[PDB]
Amino acid sequence: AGYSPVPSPDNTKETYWETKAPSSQVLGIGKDVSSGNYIVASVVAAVVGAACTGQCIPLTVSPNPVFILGSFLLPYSWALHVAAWIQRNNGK
Amino acid sequence: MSPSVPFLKRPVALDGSMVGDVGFDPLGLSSVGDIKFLREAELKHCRLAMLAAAGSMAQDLYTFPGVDKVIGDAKMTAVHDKLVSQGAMGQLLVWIGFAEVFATMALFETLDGKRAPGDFKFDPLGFGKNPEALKRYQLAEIKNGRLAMLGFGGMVHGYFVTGKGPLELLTNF
Amino acid sequence: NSAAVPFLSRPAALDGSMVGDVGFDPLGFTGKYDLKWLREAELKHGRVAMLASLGCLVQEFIHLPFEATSNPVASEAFFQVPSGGLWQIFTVIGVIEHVSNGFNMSGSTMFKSGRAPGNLGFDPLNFGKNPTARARYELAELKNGRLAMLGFAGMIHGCFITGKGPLAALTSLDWHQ
Ligand code: CLA
Ligand code: KC2
Ligand SMILES: CC1=C(C#C/C(C)=C/C=C/C(C)=C/C=C/C=C(C)/C=C/C=C(\C)C#CC2=C(C)C[C@@H](O)CC2(C)C)C(C)(C)C[C@H](O)C1
Ligand SMILES: CC1=C(C#C/C(C)=C/C=C/C(C)=C/C=C/C=C(C)/C=C/C=C(\C)C#CC2=C(C)C[C@@H](O)CC2(C)C)C(C)(C)C[C@H](O)C1
Repeated sequence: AGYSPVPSPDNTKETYWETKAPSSQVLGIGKDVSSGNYIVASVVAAVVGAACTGQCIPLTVSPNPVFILGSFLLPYSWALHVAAWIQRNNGK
Repeated sequence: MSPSVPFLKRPVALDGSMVGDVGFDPLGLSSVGDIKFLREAELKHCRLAMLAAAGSMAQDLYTFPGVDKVIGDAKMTAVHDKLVSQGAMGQLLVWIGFAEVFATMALFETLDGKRAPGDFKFDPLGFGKNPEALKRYQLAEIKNGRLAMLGFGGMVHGYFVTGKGPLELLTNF
Repeated sequence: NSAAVPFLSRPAALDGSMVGDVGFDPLGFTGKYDLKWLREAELKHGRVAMLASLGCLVQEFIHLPFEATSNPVASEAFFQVPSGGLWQIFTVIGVIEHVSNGFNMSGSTMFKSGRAPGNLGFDPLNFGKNPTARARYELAELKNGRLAMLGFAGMIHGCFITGKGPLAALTSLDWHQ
């Protein structure tokens, strides 16, 4: 009980949730984004990332930087669709 | 609502307070992040792009003595590439980086609420002392900067397509 | 709120007490370090740089009779001159630092005695008799020391690039390249 208080970063909120979905503070800067916005973002990100990955699957000695960058949208789309769910079930 | 896009709801973040606010955010990019940060970025882009457009025209019209020898027939990004080797772009980068470190301090102040976005207290000639004149000037600055972003995009991409600077292109087409 | 950077808040430490303060500390060094130590460092740098800039300018024109001391370029002179003399200068400078500070020469110990920053007691001719005169001079020492820091930096770098002395490089600017 004599342990020193644990320092945490500024503006650290309570994100623990036993509800159906988290509190939308889990999404940080994107907490106010709409569920429809997240859905469209996830679909667009998935399509663009899949296309840019296919444009690089037989990787050459000189891959395109824009295709490399856009390939990172496929992992991004997962987070986006998870957020869409969270924001749909948080009321938005 | 959304006067700009009449079939969409007014953006939640945009309440119409800021200059040049016509409720334009169809994709809802103001919801993500802080609107003060986005306004600082927008004004930075506005000023930089209108300087860039005026510079494109002025480089097309006039060139400083002895620059023709260094750059040959290069225009626009060709001039950029030619003078990176020379070192002019390096010096510009050094000095702009100095100014941008201080602008980083300014942005940190803005996010804390101390500084209005895009306000660096730069008013040597004293224009805008009168509040109404300052408001008019702010709206004109935002509108001209947006027009200039679009104009510089058009100029650079017209150079890409044709290889001709803005006014040299306009002369012949 | 800062006289020098009007779009930034005034540094908390800088309140106009010390001469030469125009509220210029954009990076917040004063908050992290002792302002007295910072001023001591500033004045030491300015004095060394003033002496250095005058040294380069006088060197390029006036030389000692010996060959080893006949290099118009200061950077090349540093290596042409005997190393024993340079190390003697180093040791004498170390002794002067030791004595002038009083052996208390550290962030925590230098100002235990309470001497004002930049005051090592060196006023042989007693030119500080008049308080008003001392004040303005105090600012000049600062302004001129800052100017000399920047000027000597320019001199040495322009001696690296051109390979000539300060004024020779200034007057031999290559306008046609
Ligand atoms: C090493 C030299 C040095 C030192 C120790 C100081 C110390 C001080 N100055 Mg500064 N000053 C200097 C050089 C120095 N100055 C020079 C050369 C100038 C002329 C431009 C000034 C001009 C000046 C003014 C006008 C004022 C001060 C003030 C102050 C005080 C408060 C600000 C502060 O904390 O600065 C501490 C600063 C440093 C320790 C320097 C840090 C350097 C960083 C780490 C790297 C810099 C790299 C490079 C040189 C920058 C350009 C990079 C480029 C390539 C992009 C403090 C006592 C204020 C005052 O009087 O307060 C009482 C004040 O109003 N100074
Ligand atoms: C008014 C201000 C001014 C500006 C802002 C400016 C900017 C630039 C830039 C931009 C970054 C470059 C890259 C550049 C390059 C060259 N300048 Mg130039 N310059 C200015 C003025 C003069 C004057 C008066 C002269 C001159 C010259 C040369 C020569 C020599 C070539 C050679 O002789 O082979 C070259 C290569 C001399 C010359 O030849 O002029 C016929 C000459 O007398 N410049 N100049
Ligand atoms: C604020 C302030 C000051 C200041 C200042 C300064 C220096 C202010 C400078 C303001 C500037 C330089 C404004 C430039 C605006 C340019 C625009 C809108 C360009 C549009 C181009 C278009 C639409 C285009 C195009 C085109 C396209 C796309 C295709 C091309 O083939 C050609 C074509 C042309 C047809 C001062 C000094 C007074 C002091 C005061 O105390 C503080
Ligand atoms: C302590 C004390 C006393 C004292 C004293 C003394 C001895 C005081 C001595 C003070 C001195 C020597 C001050 C020197 C300042 C020099 C400056 C500012 C140089 C700037 C150069 C620049 C900007 C430059 C440059 C240049 C560059 C970069 C590139 C070059 O190619 C061109 C160029 C040259 C233009 C006394 C004896 C009265 C006793 C009293 O009790 C108090």
